[PDB]
Amino acid sequence: EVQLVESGGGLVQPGGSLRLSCAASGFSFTTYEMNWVRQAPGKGLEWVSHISSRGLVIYYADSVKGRFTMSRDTAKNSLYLQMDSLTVADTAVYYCARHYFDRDWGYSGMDLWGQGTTVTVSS
Amino acid sequence: EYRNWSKPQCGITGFAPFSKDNSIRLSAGGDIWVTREPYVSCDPDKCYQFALGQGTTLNNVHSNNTVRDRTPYRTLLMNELGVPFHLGTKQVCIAWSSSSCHDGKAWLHVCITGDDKNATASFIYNGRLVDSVVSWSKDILRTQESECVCINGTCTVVMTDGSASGKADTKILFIEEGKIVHTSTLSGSAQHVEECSCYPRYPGVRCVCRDNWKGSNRPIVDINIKDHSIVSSYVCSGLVGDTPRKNDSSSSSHCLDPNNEEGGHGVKGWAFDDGNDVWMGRTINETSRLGYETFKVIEGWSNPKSKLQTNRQVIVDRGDRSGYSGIFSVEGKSCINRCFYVELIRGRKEETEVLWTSNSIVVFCGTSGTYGTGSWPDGADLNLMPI
Amino acid sequence: EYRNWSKPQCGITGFAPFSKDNSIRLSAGGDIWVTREPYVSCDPDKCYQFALGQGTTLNNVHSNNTVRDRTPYRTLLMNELGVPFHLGTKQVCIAWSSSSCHDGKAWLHVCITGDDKNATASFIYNGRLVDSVVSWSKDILRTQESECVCINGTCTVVMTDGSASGKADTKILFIEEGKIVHTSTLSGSAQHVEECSCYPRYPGVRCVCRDNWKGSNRPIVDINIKDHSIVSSYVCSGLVGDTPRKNDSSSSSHCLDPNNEEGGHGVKGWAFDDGNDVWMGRTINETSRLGYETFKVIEGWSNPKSKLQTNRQVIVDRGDRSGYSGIFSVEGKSCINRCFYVELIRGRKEETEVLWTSNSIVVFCGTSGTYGTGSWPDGADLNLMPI
Amino acid sequence: EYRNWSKPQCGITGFAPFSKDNSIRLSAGGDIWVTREPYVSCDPDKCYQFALGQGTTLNNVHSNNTVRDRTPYRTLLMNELGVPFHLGTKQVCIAWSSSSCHDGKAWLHVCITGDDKNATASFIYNGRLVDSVVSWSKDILRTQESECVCINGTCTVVMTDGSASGKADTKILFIEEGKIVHTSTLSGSAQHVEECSCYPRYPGVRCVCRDNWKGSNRPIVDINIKDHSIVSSYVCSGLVGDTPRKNDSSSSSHCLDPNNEEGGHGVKGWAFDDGNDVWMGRTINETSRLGYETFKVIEGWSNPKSKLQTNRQVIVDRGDRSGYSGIFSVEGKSCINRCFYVELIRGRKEETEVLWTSNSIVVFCGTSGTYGTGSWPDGADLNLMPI
Amino acid sequence: EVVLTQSPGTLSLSPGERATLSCRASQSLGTNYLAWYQHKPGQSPRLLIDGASTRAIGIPDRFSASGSGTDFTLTVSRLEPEDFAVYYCQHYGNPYTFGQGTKLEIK
Ligand SMILES: *[C@@H]1O[C@H](CO)[C@@H](O[C@@H]2O[C@H](CO)[C@@H](O[C@@H]3O[C@H](CO[C@H]4O[C@H](CO)[C@@H](O)[C@H](O[C@H]5O[C@H](CO)[C@@H](O)[C@H](O)[C@@H]5O)[C@@H]4O)[C@@H](O)[C@H](O[C@H]4O[C@H](CO)[C@@H](O)[C@H](O)[C@@H]4O[C@H]4O[C@H](CO)[C@@H](O)[C@H](O)[C@@H]4O)[C@@H]3O)[C@H](O)[C@H]2NC(C)=O)[C@H](O)[C@H]1NC(C)=O
Ligand SMILES: *[C@@H]1O[C@H](CO)[C@@H](O[C@@H]2O[C@H](CO)[C@@H](O[C@@H]3O[C@H](CO[C@H]4O[C@H](CO)[C@@H](O)[C@H](O[C@H]5O[C@H](CO)[C@@H](O)[C@H](O)[C@@H]5O)[C@@H]4O)[C@@H](O)[C@H](O[C@H]4O[C@H](CO)[C@@H](O)[C@H](O)[C@@H]4O[C@H]4O[C@H](CO)[C@@H](O)[C@H](O)[C@@H]4O)[C@@H]3O)[C@H](O)[C@H]2NC(C)=O)[C@H](O)[C@H]1NC(C)=O
Ligand SMILES: *[C@@H]1O[C@H](CO)[C@@H](O[C@@H]2O[C@H](CO)[C@@H](O[C@@H]3O[C@H](CO[C@H]4O[C@H](CO)[C@@H](O)[C@H](O[C@H]5O[C@H](CO)[C@@H](O)[C@H](O)[C@@H]5O)[C@@H]4O)[C@@H](O)[C@H](O[C@H]4O[C@H](CO)[C@@H](O)[C@H](O)[C@@H]4O[C@H]4O[C@H](CO)[C@@H](O)[C@H](O)[C@@H]4O)[C@@H]3O)[C@H](O)[C@H]2NC(C)=O)[C@H](O)[C@H]1NC(C)=O
Ligand SMILES: *[C@@H]1O[C@H](CO)[C@@H](O[C@@H]2O[C@H](CO)[C@@H](O[C@@H]3O[C@H](CO)[C@@H](O)[C@H](O)[C@@H]3O)[C@H](O)[C@H]2NC(C)=O)[C@H](O)[C@H]1NC(C)=O
Ligand SMILES: *[C@@H]1O[C@H](CO)[C@@H](O[C@@H]2O[C@H](CO)[C@@H](O)[C@H](O)[C@H]2NC(C)=O)[C@H](O)[C@H]1NC(C)=O
Ligand SMILES: *[C@@H]1O[C@H](CO)[C@@H](O[C@@H]2O[C@H](CO)[C@@H](O)[C@H](O)[C@H]2NC(C)=O)[C@H](O)[C@H]1NC(C)=O
Ligand SMILES: *[C@@H]1O[C@H](CO)[C@@H](O[C@@H]2O[C@H](CO)[C@@H](O)[C@H](O)[C@H]2NC(C)=O)[C@H](O)[C@H]1NC(C)=O
Ligand SMILES: *[C@@H]1O[C@H](CO)[C@@H](O[C@@H]2O[C@H](CO)[C@@H](O)[C@H](O)[C@H]2NC(C)=O)[C@H](O)[C@H]1NC(C)=O
Ligand SMILES: *[C@@H]1O[C@H](CO)[C@@H](O[C@@H]2O[C@H](CO)[C@@H](O)[C@H](O)[C@H]2NC(C)=O)[C@H](O)[C@H]1NC(C)=O
Ligand SMILES: *[C@@H]1O[C@H](CO)[C@@H](O[C@@H]2O[C@H](CO)[C@@H](O)[C@H](O)[C@H]2NC(C)=O)[C@H](O)[C@H]1NC(C)=O
Ligand SMILES: *[C@@H]1O[C@H](CO)[C@@H](O)[C@H](O)[C@H]1NC(C)=O
Ligand SMILES: *[C@@H]1O[C@H](CO)[C@@H](O)[C@H](O)[C@H]1NC(C)=O
Ligand SMILES: *[C@@H]1O[C@H](CO)[C@@H](O)[C@H](O)[C@H]1NC(C)=O
Ligand SMILES: *[C@@H]1O[C@H](CO)[C@@H](O)[C@H](O)[C@H]1NC(C)=O
Ligand SMILES: *[C@@H]1O[C@H](CO)[C@@H](O)[C@H](O)[C@H]1NC(C)=O
Ligand SMILES: *[C@@H]1O[C@H](CO)[C@@H](O)[C@H](O)[C@H]1NC(C)=O
Ligand SMILES: [Ca+2]
Ligand SMILES: [Ca+2]
Ligand SMILES: [Ca+2]
Repeated sequence: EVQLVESGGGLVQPGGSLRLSCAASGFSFTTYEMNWVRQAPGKGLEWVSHISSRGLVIYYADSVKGRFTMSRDTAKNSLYLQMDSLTVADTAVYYCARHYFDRDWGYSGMDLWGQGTTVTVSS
Repeated sequence: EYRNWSKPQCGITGFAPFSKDNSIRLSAGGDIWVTREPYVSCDPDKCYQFALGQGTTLNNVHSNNTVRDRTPYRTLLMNELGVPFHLGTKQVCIAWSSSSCHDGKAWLHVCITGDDKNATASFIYNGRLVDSVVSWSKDILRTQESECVCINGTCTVVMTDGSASGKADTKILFIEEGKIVHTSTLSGSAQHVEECSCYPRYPGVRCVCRDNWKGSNRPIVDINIKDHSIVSSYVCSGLVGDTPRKNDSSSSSHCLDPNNEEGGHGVKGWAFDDGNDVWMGRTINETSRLGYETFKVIEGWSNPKSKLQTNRQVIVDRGDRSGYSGIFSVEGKSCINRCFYVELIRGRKEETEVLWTSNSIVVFCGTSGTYGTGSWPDGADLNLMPI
Repeated sequence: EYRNWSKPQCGITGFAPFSKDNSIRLSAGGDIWVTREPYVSCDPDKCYQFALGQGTTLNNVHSNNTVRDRTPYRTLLMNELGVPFHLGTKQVCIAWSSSSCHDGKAWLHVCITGDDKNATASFIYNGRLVDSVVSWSKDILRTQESECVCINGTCTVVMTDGSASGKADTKILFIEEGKIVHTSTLSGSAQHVEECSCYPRYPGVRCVCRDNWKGSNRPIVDINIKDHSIVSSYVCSGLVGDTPRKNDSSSSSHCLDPNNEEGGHGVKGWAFDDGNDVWMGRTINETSRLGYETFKVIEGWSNPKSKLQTNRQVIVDRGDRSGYSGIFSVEGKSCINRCFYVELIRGRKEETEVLWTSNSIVVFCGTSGTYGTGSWPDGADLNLMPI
Repeated sequence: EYRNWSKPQCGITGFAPFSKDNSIRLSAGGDIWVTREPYVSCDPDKCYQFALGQGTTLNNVHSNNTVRDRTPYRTLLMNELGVPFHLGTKQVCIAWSSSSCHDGKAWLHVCITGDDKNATASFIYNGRLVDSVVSWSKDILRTQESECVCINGTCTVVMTDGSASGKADTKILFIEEGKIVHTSTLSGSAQHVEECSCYPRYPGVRCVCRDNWKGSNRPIVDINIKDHSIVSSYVCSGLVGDTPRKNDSSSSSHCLDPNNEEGGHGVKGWAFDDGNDVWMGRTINETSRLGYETFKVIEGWSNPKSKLQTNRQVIVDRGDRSGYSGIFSVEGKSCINRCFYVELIRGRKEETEVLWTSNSIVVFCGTSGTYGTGSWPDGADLNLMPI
Repeated sequence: EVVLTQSPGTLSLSPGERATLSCRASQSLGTNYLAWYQHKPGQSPRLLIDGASTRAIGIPDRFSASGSGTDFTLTVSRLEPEDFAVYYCQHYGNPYTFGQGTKLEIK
């Protein structure tokens, strides 16, 4: 069975760093596009970042741009989010999701989602 | 022994029915491969059908969610034209992209498989793995999905690598007995080139491709099989053949450049030239892959601004599903005939009453005689077939 | 007409994908033989796949508890490379051990069946039962489980008889048109020799075997096809290829003797030499048959104490099941190419959600061009397949 | 081009395993013909298996109550030796009795079908219906149920017509390219002759038949392929081969006449001669068709009262089911080899847990080398198979 | 950008009538790169509609969607107790953007 498991969510004082780590089982990142998506407490799903199957970071949300770094290890099938200079607005539930780029039809849409990991900025 | 395609082109007034496989109808009872992206190619004796199978049959648990195109399990299946892809089908290489030639002596298969970043193209000739190439642009390496063309033992394969909407590196590979003897980078006015339908326009090869980035007209690649010189342009007819495309009244070509009209995606198709006129085929619906019609545009290969049609045929009806189509040439007694195949796609992402995606094929060939009307859909009823 | 393998060895920088059968995925829907211990061999035209079938299909009541290896019902199945073992497969002899040659004129099959104490090897050439031999050590008579090699019509088969952990009598049989013309007892430094992967290193045959008694390095048997003189040694590279084996940080070899490291059991595998370097393949997991990688050890055929890899490839992933692998040589236009096959085992004794055991095959061939990355597992989902 | 069988007979010390079809085991999953009365015959290249199929598969509603032998639906099925009778099997004539030759140029099929009173024998050569004969005795016309023998283009077929327990008219038909050129009435000391196993004992044909009326020894028919002169006698060995038969200690033979011991019914079997000794095969159980053993009786072809076996083999275990067995000869490089086949019957009238009757085949060939022990039953478990 | 305005901020209805959810587009966009998701609190988001007209694998038949250019709509033709959640419309072509949501509540 395919599954995505996020881990790394924790309290961070403002100005800190946390690394989130989404582990994938049942498929390879070498053929799927991977996404980080967040829901702020009280608000709606925001697309944080997107990485291609070919390894390039196509997008970073304007707020996260310059502070977050998204990467992947295709040997362990892991996705990483290095968050630096965390502000209180970045407290949220984080989600790793998966979609596809088809040669014929194109981008498909996020069909596999993780459990989620909570990142809370305190004081 | 070698094949040189030296004869003239046969007089074509239209196309006559040639073959039908009824794959989906037989899949309801019986074990039939789940395929897509088919084509046809002929050795000097008979004709063969090829497809990219998803490594499973249709009445199978593994048939669920087979809409993807790049999996480690897709292989290239080859039968004689007419024999459905039953469980005795020989699968001739690991490939999620493919192309195939016959140079008059042995079959050549170009098979692309592997990771999306680092992909491998194996060149198999006469049952040997003769050569191999890696991605140059470190992207989805892909090829014609139809037959390639050999002249005097030198076969030509068009391979694209790079972004689907942007500048991609397209190369033309000249292969001799499976060994790549030369490689020419694409040069000319065609910006995006994909999934080319090539035919031997002696003394060279002419390919009509798809523009998946900025045009609804089709690109043209003229390969000089001898000097290895490439020329690129666009199909000049005012009735463009890609889909999505604008309605007949509002369409336009440029004969050199993309038209910048509804050019976001496209479908693999074909076209060839009869003097100044162009024989072409496209889907009847301008936005979905529904139906399939072929016709002739008068002065369509030389004049943009021509929308005069004639000799129209309806191969598949307006409300019936079609897909990829392509051309292949057959050596006749005194001339070279042009045939085409249409892929009739059925299943998920457009019909949500099944969990699988598969295709059937319908094959027509040009004729100098007369012909009637008809419509040859797939015919499968998915409301009764197993999910 | 005879085959003499006189050409040099092709320049090998790596291996490119060549074939995949998808047997287990097709077995979920359709009638496919239950097999194990496969291999590949080619006549001068095309290539064939062989397997030892358990006398039943997978969606069968008789598929239950097929983990045994010696039953009166196992036969040798032969198809063209690519065609899955459907019900039309020709089973060419009664055998629970087997090997196969093509001398350029006709196929040779060595087939072992019978009681563990008595056991008979039938030598079948050109569709005739030409010869037969009985067990010499009155134990489990067994053979290469891969292709044998013929040079000038004289084919060579390595057959072992005796204890798996102890001194066993290994012989090399020289066959001419199915008739055994000579038999040489094994002599040299290799103590236990089993399941050899042989290739024509003109002017002779070189076999890389498994040591199932006291070593995790592989034995080497050099057969002089002419003088019938046998030499034995061990693969000298510091990165040993048998499984179970010790970790790369602490593994050793002797280049003459077993290393006495994790040598209790083993797996059938291959290796060959490029000058002083050794091209080899092994499982990625050091203890279970999980994954499969091939690479090149620099000065590995000449020096124990070399652990320098290069040109590593991952044919099957770390978490995907593999099994027996072997080598076969293909005569090219100007040189001799080396290919290998990997057996992907699925089912009981390692996955207890099914009652059967079967295998699929994945075939790669050496290339002088470039290649990418990938992974080609079996792909079957046993949670959904019938038990 | 013609086949004349001129070479000597190969030195035979025993028989080695050659083939197994596993028909019943595969029938549990998959579509396999319901057959019975099989045999084997070889053209100068490879060997083929024939059977009389009941016009249905085993997992079929029509498989119910297929113990009859004479229905309008039985046809003659032919595959290569080894390929199971799947749904792609070519059925070569309408027949509930059959025999088959290969004269070195084309196949000859003798096929008997029709009413029990007025029956028709069609002679088919090279894919043409060349000749036809009607019943002479207006009874169940029947033939060898195994291969016939051709020498210099003249093939010979033994056909019986009349009462099973009484005087029946047996004839030997000499056929040339499908046309019956001569017909000799049987003459000699053999009273009842049925289901003959014939082999080319150059310069003639020697057939060992069954006595279904008054003997448990087997008849012998010596046909002079040239003078068309027939001689008849009985197998002279004291160990008789028919079943039902008396126990070894209390059995007898006459060399000329039926022994009048347990001669009521019988089973089709074989025997041939090595000098004065006789190589023979029979069921292990003396009353039921259970098991199968072959051995050599010393001075058994010339001396009755001889009960001195040697070189005994157990082809099918004593507790397992067998049936019809027969001989066929294979032209070797320097001599003529003798092989036999055993039919392993499974199903109704002896195992009442299924409603069908079918068979599997096991094939052995003579060898000048050594051999071991074993047992190769059918292996089907009828408690779990569909009824 | 293409702010997607999901039109009904909260919808309350009874288990068994129809529910028309709207998604507005600031500027016209390719009508095949829009999707509809269901988020139930405590559960991960689940994709319902793809390409603005294609139901996903496993989604019941109740939900269907339509759209073109700036207008998009999804209707659960006959509601069920479970189908009460937040609904997002997403544009997964360039420029990437989500919606704010519509909450279906039992009333
Ligand atoms: C038995 O079978 C035969 C063969 O299958 C059929 O014959 C074929 O019939 C077709 C259809 O009539 C002929 O197709 C040609 O169509 C051209 C236009 O195509 C029309 O359909 C398309 C798609 O719907 C529209 O795009 C076209 O354009 C329309 O809209 C645009 C604007 O977007 C306008 O600008 C257009 O004017 C249209 O409004 C068309 O509707 C058509 O131009 C072409 O013209 C021929 O016929 C017209 C009159 O119909 C003549 O004036 C013209 O000069 C051409 O005349 C030749 O052909 C006719 C036979 O149709 C001969 O009688 C004349 O002597 C002359 O040779 C044509 O209509 C196709 O050419 C034709 N093929 C043959 C004959 O080989 C039979 O119909 C079929 N009969 C049945 C069903 O029993
Ligand atoms: C696109 O596809 C191509 C083709 O498939 C890929 O190219 C191949 O890449 C592989 C992997 O990098 C190359 O494999 C080689 O690995 C050798 C060591 O084996 C390693 O794996 C095993 C198993 O996991 C480990 O046990 C080893 O680890 C041990 O040693 C390392 C370091 O030594 C320690 O860190 C470990 O803890 C262990 O102790 C290894 O990790 C390796 O020796 C080999 O060597 C090259 O690189 C080293 C420098 O790192 C050089 O010293 C050496 O001379 C070689 O340098 C080459 O590369 C450069 C640049 O290409 C060339 O310019 C030179 O001419 C020379 O060729 C190597 O790393 C494999 O060789 C390579 N094949 C080819 C044909 O290129 C691409 O990776 C892939 N890219 C993608 C994914 O897009
Ligand atoms: C590995 O495989 C090989 C090949 O498969 C086996 O070798 C074969 O073994 C069988 C074993 O019996 C040999 O069969 C021959 O059987 C003859 C018939 O007797 C048997 O059948 C009758 C009917 O079943 C039974 O009743 C017998 O039992 C008794 O009853 C009869 C009378 O009813 C008595 O006569 C007997 O004494 C018993 O009371 C048996 O089952 C048998 O006559 C024949 O004779 C051999 O031995 C006698 C002495 O008894 C000699 O006089 C005679 O010349 C034969 O001796 C030769 O063969 C032996 C090998 O067995 C050599 O060592 C001698 O040098 C000499 O050459 C014999 O028993 C069959 O011949 C043999 N085939 C070969 C060797 O090719 C191995 O057994 C098997 N081994 C393993 C590990 O399982
Ligand atoms: C066809 O393929 C799809 C995609 O794999 C299958 O849908 C998925 O099915 C699995 C197994 O049923 C679902 O996992 C589930 O997890 C939950 C725990 O949250 C558990 O309660 C369920 O019993 C199940 O194990 C998975 O979520 C579901 N996913 C999707 C995308 O719908 C489907 O089962 C296959 N259908 C058929 C008919 O073969
Ligand atoms: C062909 O397509 C064009 C659009 O490219 C249609 O033209 C528009 O049609 C609508 C509806 O009639 C009008 O509201 C617009 O004012 C038209 N705009 C343009 C750009 O002309 C045209 O009507 C279509 N023709 C047919 C017959 O379908
Ligand atoms: C071409 O195909 C489209 C589907 O992409 C058709 O559009 C449908 O039209 C009917 C009304 O005619 C609507 O009820 C459907 O909602 C539309 N969409 C779908 C997805 O079914 C269109 O009519 C077809 N015809 C042409 C020539 O545009
Ligand atoms: C390689 O295997 C050796 C054992 O052959 C490992 O060495 C032992 O490792 C454990 C755990 O670290 C230690 O407690 C022992 O003291 C080590 N003993 C020896 C014999 O050295 C070694 O750690 C393994 N190396 C790796 C990198 O996995
Ligand atoms: C090689 O395979 C073995 C299985 O033989 C793996 O061992 C498993 O490791 C995980 C933890 O990593 C344990 O939870 C399992 O209990 C282990 N055993 C089994 C049978 O699953 C091992 O991790 C693999 N990897 C290597 C390189 O040793
Ligand atoms: C072989 O068969 C004969 C019968 O043909 C058996 O001889 C009879 O056996 C029974 C039981 O021992 C005696 O009651 C009879 O008196 C015997 N009659 C004859 C005709 O001799 C003989 O015993 C059988 N031998 C074996 C070893 O089974
Ligand atoms: C030969 O086969 C017969 C069956 O025809 C066997 O006879 C059976 O013997 C057992 C006891 O040994 C009885 O319980 C059965 O009732 C018998 N009949 C059947 C139909 O099973 C006989 O034992 C076999 N053996 C020989 C050599 O005669
Ligand atoms: C092409 O080949 C044919 C037959 O092989 C030959 O007759 C013809 O002259 C060739 N054409 C050219 C241009 O060489
Ligand atoms: C094809 O072959 C013929 C004969 O060799 C030659 O005359 C002609 O130039 C060739 N044309 C090519 C290379 O396309
Ligand atoms: C091997 O055979 C080829 C062709 O049969 C021949 O050209 C070559 O000389 C042979 N090699 C030797 C060493 O005899
Ligand atoms: C094979 O035969 C050829 C020709 O007789 C000979 O030259 C060559 O040495 C032979 N090779 C071997 C090693 O048998
Ligand atoms: C039988 O045929 C072979 C080859 O056809 C021939 O050599 C032999 O002499 C023939 N025998 C007789 C007796 O004519
Ligand atoms: C068979 O044919 C050969 C050649 O014609 C002849 O010598 C021989 O006598 C013939 N034998 C028979 C049995 O007819
Ligand atoms: Ca386009
Ligand atoms: Ca070992
Ligand atoms: Ca009798």
